[PDB]
Amino acid sequence: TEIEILAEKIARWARARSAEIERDRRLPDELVTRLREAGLLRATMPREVAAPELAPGRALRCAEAVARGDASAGWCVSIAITSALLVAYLPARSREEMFGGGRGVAAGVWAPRGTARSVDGGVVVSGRWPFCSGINHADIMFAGCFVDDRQVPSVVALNKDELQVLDTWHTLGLRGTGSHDCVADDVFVPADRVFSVFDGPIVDRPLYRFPVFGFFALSIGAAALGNARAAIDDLVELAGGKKGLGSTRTLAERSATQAAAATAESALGAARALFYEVIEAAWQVSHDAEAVPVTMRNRLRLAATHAVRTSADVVRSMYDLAGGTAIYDNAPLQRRFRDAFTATAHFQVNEASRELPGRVLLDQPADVSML
Amino acid sequence: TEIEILAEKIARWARARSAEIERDRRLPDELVTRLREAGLLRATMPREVAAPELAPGRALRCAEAVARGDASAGWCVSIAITSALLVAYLPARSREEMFGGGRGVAAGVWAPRGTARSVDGGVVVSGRWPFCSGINHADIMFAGCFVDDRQVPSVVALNKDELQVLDTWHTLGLRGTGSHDCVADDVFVPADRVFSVFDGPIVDRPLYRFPVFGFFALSIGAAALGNARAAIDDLVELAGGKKGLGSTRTLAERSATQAAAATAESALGAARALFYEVIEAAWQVSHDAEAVPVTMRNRLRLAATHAVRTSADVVRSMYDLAGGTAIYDNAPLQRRFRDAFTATAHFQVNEASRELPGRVLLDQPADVSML
Amino acid sequence: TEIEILAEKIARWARARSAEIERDRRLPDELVTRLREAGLLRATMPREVAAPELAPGRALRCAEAVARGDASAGWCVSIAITSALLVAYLPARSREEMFGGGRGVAAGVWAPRGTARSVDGGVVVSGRWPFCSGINHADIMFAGCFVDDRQVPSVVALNKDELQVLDTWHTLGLRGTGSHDCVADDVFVPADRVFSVFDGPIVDRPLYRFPVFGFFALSIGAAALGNARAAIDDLVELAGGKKGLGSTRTLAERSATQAAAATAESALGAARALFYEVIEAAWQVSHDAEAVPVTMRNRLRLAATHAVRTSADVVRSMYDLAGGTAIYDNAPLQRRFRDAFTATAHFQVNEASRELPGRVLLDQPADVSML
Amino acid sequence: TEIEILAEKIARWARARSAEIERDRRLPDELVTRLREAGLLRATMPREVAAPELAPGRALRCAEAVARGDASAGWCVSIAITSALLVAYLPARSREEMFGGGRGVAAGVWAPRGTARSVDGGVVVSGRWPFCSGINHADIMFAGCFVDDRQVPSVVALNKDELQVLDTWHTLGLRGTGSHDCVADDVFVPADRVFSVFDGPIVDRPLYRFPVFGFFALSIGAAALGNARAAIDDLVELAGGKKGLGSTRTLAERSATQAAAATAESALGAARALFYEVIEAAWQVSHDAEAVPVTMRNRLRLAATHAVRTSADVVRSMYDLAGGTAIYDNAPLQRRFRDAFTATAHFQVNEASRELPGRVLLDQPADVSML
Ligand SMILES: Cc1cc2nc3c(=O)[nH]c(=O)nc-3n(C[C@H](O)[C@H](O)[C@H](O)COP(=O)(O)O)c2cc1C
Ligand SMILES: Cc1cc2nc3c(=O)[nH]c(=O)nc-3n(C[C@H](O)[C@H](O)[C@H](O)COP(=O)(O)O)c2cc1C
Ligand SMILES: Cc1cc2nc3c(=O)[nH]c(=O)nc-3n(C[C@H](O)[C@H](O)[C@H](O)COP(=O)(O)O)c2cc1C
Ligand SMILES: Cc1cc2nc3c(=O)[nH]c(=O)nc-3n(C[C@H](O)[C@H](O)[C@H](O)COP(=O)(O)O)c2cc1C
Repeated sequence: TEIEILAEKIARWARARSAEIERDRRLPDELVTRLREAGLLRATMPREVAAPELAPGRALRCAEAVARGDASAGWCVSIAITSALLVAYLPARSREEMFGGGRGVAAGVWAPRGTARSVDGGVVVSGRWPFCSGINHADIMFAGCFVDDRQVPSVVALNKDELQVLDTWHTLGLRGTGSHDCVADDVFVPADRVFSVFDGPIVDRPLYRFPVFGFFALSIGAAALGNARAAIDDLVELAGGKKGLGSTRTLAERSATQAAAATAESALGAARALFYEVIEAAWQVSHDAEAVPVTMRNRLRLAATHAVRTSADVVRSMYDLAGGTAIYDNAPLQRRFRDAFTATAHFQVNEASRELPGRVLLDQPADVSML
Repeated sequence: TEIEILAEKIARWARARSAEIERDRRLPDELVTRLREAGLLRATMPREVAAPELAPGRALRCAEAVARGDASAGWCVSIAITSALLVAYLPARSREEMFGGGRGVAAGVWAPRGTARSVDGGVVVSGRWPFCSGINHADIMFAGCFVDDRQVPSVVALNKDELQVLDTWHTLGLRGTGSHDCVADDVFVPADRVFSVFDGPIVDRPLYRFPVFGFFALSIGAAALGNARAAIDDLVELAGGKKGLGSTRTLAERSATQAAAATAESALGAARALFYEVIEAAWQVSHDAEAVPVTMRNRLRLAATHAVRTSADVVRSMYDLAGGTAIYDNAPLQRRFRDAFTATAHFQVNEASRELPGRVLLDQPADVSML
Repeated sequence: TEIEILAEKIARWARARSAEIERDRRLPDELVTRLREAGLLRATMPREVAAPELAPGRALRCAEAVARGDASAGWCVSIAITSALLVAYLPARSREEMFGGGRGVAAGVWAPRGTARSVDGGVVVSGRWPFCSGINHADIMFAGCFVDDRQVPSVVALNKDELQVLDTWHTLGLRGTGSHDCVADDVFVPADRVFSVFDGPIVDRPLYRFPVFGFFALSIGAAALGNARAAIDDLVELAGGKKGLGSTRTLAERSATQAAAATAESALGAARALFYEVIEAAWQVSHDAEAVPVTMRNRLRLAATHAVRTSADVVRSMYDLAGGTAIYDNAPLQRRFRDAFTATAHFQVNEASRELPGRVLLDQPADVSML
Repeated sequence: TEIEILAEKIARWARARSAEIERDRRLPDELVTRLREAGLLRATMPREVAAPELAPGRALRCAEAVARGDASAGWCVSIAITSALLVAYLPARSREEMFGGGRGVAAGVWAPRGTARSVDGGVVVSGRWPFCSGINHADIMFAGCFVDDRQVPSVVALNKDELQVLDTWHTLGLRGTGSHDCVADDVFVPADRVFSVFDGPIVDRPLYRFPVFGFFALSIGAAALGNARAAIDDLVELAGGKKGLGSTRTLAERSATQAAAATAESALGAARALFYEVIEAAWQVSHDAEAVPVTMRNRLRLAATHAVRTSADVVRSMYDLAGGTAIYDNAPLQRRFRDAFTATAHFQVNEASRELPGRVLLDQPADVSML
């Protein structure tokens, strides 16, 4: 059966375990198992490592669907399928070592907080990376660093078991993502596990032509969109039956509630429609000879930021409409709200991420290397 | 050639004549002729009357494109292709009398301000209708009215001939729409020119299964969306070279301008994407045996209203960014701003039009006869 | 010596204990003692009971200043000084029994969830009331109920020790307010501990002429306004030295941060200025023969709701500006944000509370008995 | 007779003539006479020229009251009383020649668009200044320029006589302000009529210690605030009796109208309270030995910008609520809306004018010479 069908069954499992996911700040072993068996943690790795090489719009749709069940579970998918793309940047040898025959789930932090000095055979890298989503269930972490004098950063492929995982993920929401800090202490990395994203993939097929920084941003949008849909579902369910003490008209019988529901539904539908429209436009040209153009990359970053922010606006409105119900820890809207306003802090999709795409639109000078 | 190509060429003619359109509060005869030649003022009339019977997504796209050239010209298309749908509600006799062989352009006011007495072979109708967009170049006006005792309103097909057109269209914007008041003074209308929208079309093909009230609302969305895209285009052109003669930065080099352009471009792209998504979903089920369901109709009204409101927000932001430039009558953004904030007053797509679609979403009792 | 000065000092103690306040969901005994010794938990009780009978603007300024140190502690003041007004509604006998000689701290839940049936010399009452802020440190709770089958509700003064306090206050924010649910089970209340707010106070001096429902709503605004000032203070402190990449381009040096700081500072200051302006206008006419008029009462509720919502907007903007800093449990802004978005759920100051003051502004029929 | 009472009487005369003011793009001679006789066009000139030397809060209150009657007439007072301040910067001779014995009304454009070559006796200046509000009824225009090669601009006091007034004020709103372009062509100006605002006033009394750039900005705030109050007045009066055809309600009987009326009224009241709060605080320290500090100047610019932008938001909400009524030229709200969205373009109070006051709030390096 198609992976989208699988994803939508796993969403329902994630929803059933969402209290435990939050409590333990990690996915239960058997939810991870389901996710692994459906191919969703390696969906975007290349064919050579026994992986679906799933088209980006389908993969992002899967992440959105899981996020509707539970934002943290969906985010773990987003990060796993973004990190998975970097498997296509490794020389065949190290790629086969780490992900061959269906093995390897990847985490990844882009911030180049490592310092790598070169030695015979590779480099020695040290550093501390926060926000290592999914590290609890990943084998490998792709981590950013600077090698020697070099001013353009690099990526090293690290084994989790060479790293120290620090218990730092004490957060408003997205608690189940376990995005703890990781520490490398003079870890040796063979040369064939060091690469530069800017040199581009070794596996040169359309999935890896799709803008890689765009995909990362979109994956955060997929998780936020699915979370916001769940929030509208929560409010609609509550509003039919929620009755005042004094004024007995239900929540749903208030014209303001009706206006707000309509406003939120159309704002979310708009953001989601732009999201998949720009993904498909970029997927089509990822099949062409030339690099996907700056114009197209920009459209992906515009839509991803718009999706995360619109999603936060939608969840905030649903939370506010629920009033005193939602302030309590037992209320589902509470967690959607907390998760929505943790997702907005991400650097790829915050308010500041609108400015560079504005520069591109206004035909102003712009460093678009990471667009 | 495709009618969409014709539409974009007519958009550039409308743009070139936009000052005269506004000054005269009417489209120039030559623009009407071009519009008429391309089939755009009758695009959605049935095959029988020598008309394209154009699919709704294509028709609405043409209106959007003309509105990019000039909002008033685009609105005229919008109202002509919405009124044209009612040609499918006329018995074959009156239909061929008024629209046969390629003749007849329609205007239409839905507000049932007419008062109609039954007589032998028809009715005699009186009333005054405002907002008769396009009456300057229409032959026929479909007008709402109540017949005798009835609580459900009806529609009469009137010849502009029998009508007193009053000079009342002195407005902030959409001046070229000439949406004057029309008066009927004891006008006899034969019975085969009286019908009820609620009894459904006579021509029972998919274009006329498409929700007719939803089409009306969307047509205003189309005009607003096209006008908003022109406003962004105006700002981007202005900001390239506007330097405040007090600082060392053009307008385009200010971080705030960049953020605002990106916010507006993504908000518009999202509204447009939703607009055409729901039209295509409704278009598909318009081919099915059953009437298009309330759920589908609701999405069209949700997206129509979101498109007009978002469009206004977008134009307001571009107007504001342009500062002291835009306050002057010679500035293109001034007119986009005036037009955008005339379009928002329309009853199908104002803030109040969110409430009923909200009642539908919260599964509350709702009169959805005109959804 | 001046109670405003004491409020400031107690604010800084509340801030030093804010982690413990949150952890324990109650104020530490020693902070309660400070608050008691300053007169802040009884500041608005009549002078007959050895209380300051403090003017409403001074009392509300004290609540706001405590809230700046810690929102929950300030909220406790707000609810204490609002409930304390009802001491003026008790017959002199029961008033000296419960509050004589400086004794008694009051809590109060207005919702008439109680059912009371008249028996001999009084009533017996049962019910469950949520949101009993401060019950951990109050002796008396004023609880709303319906007596027999009257349609206008009454208030019973209950001893906390006759109630069952359920552990239900598990919430996004305002954790230290310990606003648990309280249950009465066939509690007997003597008749001179039963009254109706609508019959007016026994102590007929200006403080008790000041609109009582207005005071309650304003007390929520005072806590939200103080929390919001602390959020801005938190962001300004952080923004000076939050450096991005791996070196210097601080958060404070971004145009958007500057524009956002300015927007928030003027919005808060505007809300605060309207808050104290309407309090002082109402204070003056509370000295006149007639009841404070509906027009004045209305201005109080408009200002209170504006203060709470604007405060939430401010805190949300400061939280967002702080990005990945604020998602972590050790960040001050996280708690301001959680607290700000618990305060907004309160029924006196939520978005729905705009509608009735709107009806008064539009001179529409309105039931203003609880304005 | 107190000047605030004269102002509020003159407001009703301006109201009665507002159609003529807009048609002619100038105040009628009879209105100018009333204004001149009340002392409002010279209210802030020093005592030595037979002027009230009116405290700034009283002056700005008068400007706000006139703007409520008609925004353009209020704007004319705003500009006259801001320009009048510069009479305190002239040496005693030419103050006497230009303004002595109660003569002289001043206009003023701060933009240093003039180029002044020094000669014997003074300078020769040429330039073209847009936005010369009130030039139609002013005798003198203070205009910005650079003298020789200085980097700090200067001000010349020009007689309208020696200027070409060009007919360029064709604008969305504020039409009555006749803020035309003025051209100086090799105009000789005695050294006596050349000064730098930065050297400070010659008349060193509190009114001229009050921040002069702050006063200019606030004066635009006063006009925008008065205009916004009139827009709410317009709406409330319309909404009592506006019933649609099938609305089963008036506009006032809709929940959304009520909530919006209350939102707009509190937002305006908040902006107005902050406005006069910071004026009074700045007025107090204008009596102290030192210059008014930067933190105080900053608060005036914050409040000024918040007043103009909030006023625009208020007028847009009232316009939108009025729906199809307000689109027509005969609708009072239409002109309030056009005027409100003309005033927002002013450089002292646009969105960009939030950035410098943000830099002061975040204690960032800032050029505060024109704050
Ligand atoms: C819940 C959450 C999870 C995140 N996960 C990642 C991740 O797996 N990889 C990554 O490069 N960034 C992730 N980020 C964003 C990073 O915070 C970012 O690299 C950086 O620390 C932003 O802070 P700065 O202003 O100091 O540059 C995540 C953010 C959030 C809020
Ligand atoms: C109606 C109106 C009247 C104005 N009057 C004046 C004036 O009398 N003196 C002045 O220095 N600026 C005045 N301005 C300010 C200009 O509009 C504003 O500076 C301009 O939009 C910004 O120009 P810049 O980009 O070159 O800095 C006025 C603005 C408006 C909208
Ligand atoms: C943190 C918090 C504390 C509150 N404290 C009180 C209180 O001490 N007394 C009171 O009448 N309401 C208080 N409220 C308001 C009540 O929460 C509100 O009346 C109740 O939830 C409405 O319930 P309903 O929707 O079932 O009618 C508080 C609200 C919050 C969010
Ligand atoms: C520029 C403009 C053109 C319009 N044209 C039409 C039209 O051709 N047919 C129609 O039924 N409504 C049209 N409307 C909608 C009207 O705003 C609305 O039907 C009516 O004015 C108000 O009815 P009421 O009395 O119930 O408020 C138009 C609105 C605008 C702003």
